[PDB]
Amino acid sequence: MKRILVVDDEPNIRELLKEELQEEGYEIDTAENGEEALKKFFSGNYDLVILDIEMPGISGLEVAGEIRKKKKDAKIILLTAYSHYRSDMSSWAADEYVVKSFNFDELKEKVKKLLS
Ligand code: BEF
Ligand SMILES: [Mg+2]
Repeated sequence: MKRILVVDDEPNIRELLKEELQEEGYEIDTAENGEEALKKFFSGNYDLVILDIEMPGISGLEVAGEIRKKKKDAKIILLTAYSHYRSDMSSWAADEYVVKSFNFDELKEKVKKLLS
């Protein structure tokens, strides 16, 4: 089994992502903000972290930078409603950047790719 930490400030979106990823065969933990995400990730043993960007408190881009710095081989997907940050250099900390879509096929492909 692979374990994924799903980080997003919107509870109904956390819930949706948790359901979608459970269907693909993964075990899912969640965090509601960046600080919680870092606490969970550093103390835990995740295969992949999926990170929203816009959240109250530190942004997902800040979180991605910290994970990359303290876990060199971490697998990180930025999953955000907004394509704005794709050309943001902070986004370079992540392995993949996915804009949220109601069709989850693309996110699932990128997940399967990183968990190879
Ligand atoms: F609030 Be996330 F960047 F869609
Ligand atoms: Mg958000």
